[PDB]
Amino acid sequence: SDESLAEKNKNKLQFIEDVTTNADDVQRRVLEEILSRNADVEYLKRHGLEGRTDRETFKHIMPVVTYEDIQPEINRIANGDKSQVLCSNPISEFLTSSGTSGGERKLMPTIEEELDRRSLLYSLLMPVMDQFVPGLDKGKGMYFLFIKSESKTPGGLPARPVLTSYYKSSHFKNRPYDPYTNYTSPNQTILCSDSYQSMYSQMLCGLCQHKEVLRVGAVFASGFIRAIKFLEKHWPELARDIRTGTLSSEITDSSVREAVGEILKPDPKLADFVESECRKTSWQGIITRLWPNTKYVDVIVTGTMSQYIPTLDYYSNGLPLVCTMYASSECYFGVNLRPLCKPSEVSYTLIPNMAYFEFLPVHALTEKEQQELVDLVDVKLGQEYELVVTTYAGLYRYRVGDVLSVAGFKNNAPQFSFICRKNVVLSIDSDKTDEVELQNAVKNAVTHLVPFDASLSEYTSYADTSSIPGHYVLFWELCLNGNTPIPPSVFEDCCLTIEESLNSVYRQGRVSDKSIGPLEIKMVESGTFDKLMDYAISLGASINQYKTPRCVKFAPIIELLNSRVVDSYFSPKCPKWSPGHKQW
Ligand SMILES: Nc1ncnc2c1ncn2[C@@H]1O[C@H](COP(=O)(O)O)[C@@H](O)[C@H]1O
Ligand SMILES: N[C@@H](CC(=O)O)C(=O)O
Repeated sequence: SDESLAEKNKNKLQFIEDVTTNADDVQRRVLEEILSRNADVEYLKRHGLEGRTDRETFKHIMPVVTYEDIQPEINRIANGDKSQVLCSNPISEFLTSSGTSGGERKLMPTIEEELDRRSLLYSLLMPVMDQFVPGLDKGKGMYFLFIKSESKTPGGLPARPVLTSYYKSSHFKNRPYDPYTNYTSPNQTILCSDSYQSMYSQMLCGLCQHKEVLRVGAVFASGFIRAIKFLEKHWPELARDIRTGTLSSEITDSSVREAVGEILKPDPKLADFVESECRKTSWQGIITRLWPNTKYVDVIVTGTMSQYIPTLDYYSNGLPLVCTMYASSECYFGVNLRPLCKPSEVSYTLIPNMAYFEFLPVHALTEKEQQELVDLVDVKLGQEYELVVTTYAGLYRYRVGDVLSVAGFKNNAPQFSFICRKNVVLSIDSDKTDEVELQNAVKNAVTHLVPFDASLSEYTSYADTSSIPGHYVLFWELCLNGNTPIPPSVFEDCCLTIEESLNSVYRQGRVSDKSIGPLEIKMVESGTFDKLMDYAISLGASINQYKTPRCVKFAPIIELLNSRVVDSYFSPKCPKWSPGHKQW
């Protein structure tokens, strides 16, 4: 009912007013519920909390921790320990973060109840959007949503990404009819494990229902960009399927054929229209030509995903880019209460019911620093902080690694601009390669130069999004001391050795999802890195302190390096990758 839908949106917005006005009390309540329910868990008992639930004692007694500090407990649960180690409720599965430890996905513990809080945060998005963009219940959203590979821990618990867990749960698969969660993609196309068949069937269904589409997107800008490239490579086949009403024989999955069969019908006029738009040389504005009622593009373009804004604006002819929420494997965090703001102005209001949030000011932690972490309501405007979380699933004062800046307040709840996940230097899609992983990968690769009496004088890197999929680029300046020229096969083996030493999310991107392309090494002229040092010296840097940065994001410096390239080489094949931790 239209009236019941209006009342539901009003009650969700009233909830936002209530919890942002009473933010500190909700924060205190959440911590009290976590600490009383888990009072008898081994982790709290061994730290001497003795069933105490007050914030003051919690901050004084409990250490602020990294993943590595609690990895013994996590691995014990992963290996079959069913006792109350971190949580009183049984750990239902591990949500495998894109963030890594030892080059492997971090295993974030979860409990079945956490799905309720993920659904609560999702339930706030459309009531917020509907204030600014009315009438979205009268059509469909064309979202490209994907499941990823799954594995089992040695103790039998599933280990899978948070979104794969969510789409496979009854909270999504058997969700009730909501005209605001009415998507062009049937559940069976999303839950298809074959990524090619999932993408093809979702793109075909999106085209079949094109006039009903009022918004388009994916969780990541990179994912949506990949869907547009898929249409670029497969539109003649997709239009043929529309014209004939027969689904491509390459879609062998029976659940996908059945779901597509309910949408796909012979439509030569639509096939003519799809072909006429896709055949055009320029794909500028192709989203608004095929999906003409699209109001906005809904994709995360904050953080590293901001690198995709020009590509998205090109395909959409400048439609609004909407960043709706901020979340992780360990905890769903907040919502953008200004979804029509510019990408550079996005701030996320953390919802105080999700977890107990603390903030480390940023300008090994001392006892004073740990005890004096700033509470959610006490953060200061314009100041930067590291996010620290205490969840219902066994994380106590866990450092997420995200650096946030206070942009403003919604009643007493702060609104944060996302700055960065600490130490991440390269990212194309969900891959988050840090400086240590890259350095060690380059160090493994340069061993191939040693038999040629050659060495790597200097290097840097950048995330190249000029191709789809995007790829990592390393700039190398070589020092040759021998008489045997280095052949291209050796540089190609350097490319592959780098890839083999990068983390499992990067290798998964190459092997499983095809979300990252082959890594490239670009050899630069001699004196190129000394020319970069001359820029730094002109801007105040000393010769005795300057270090060539491991990574560069600033376009004019990438252009400078790109102008000095002598030759380039690519990894000739994918690196190795298999689901789960190698240890298992
Ligand atoms: N809206 C967002 N904007 C920027 N970065 C985000 C956003 N949502 C998630 N992330 C990043 O992704 C991390 C979670 O990755 P994962 O655990 O793989 O879901 C967060 O801690 C952030 O570093
Ligand atoms: N967290 C995201 C990305 C990833 O883990 O690779 C997902 O659940 O799909």
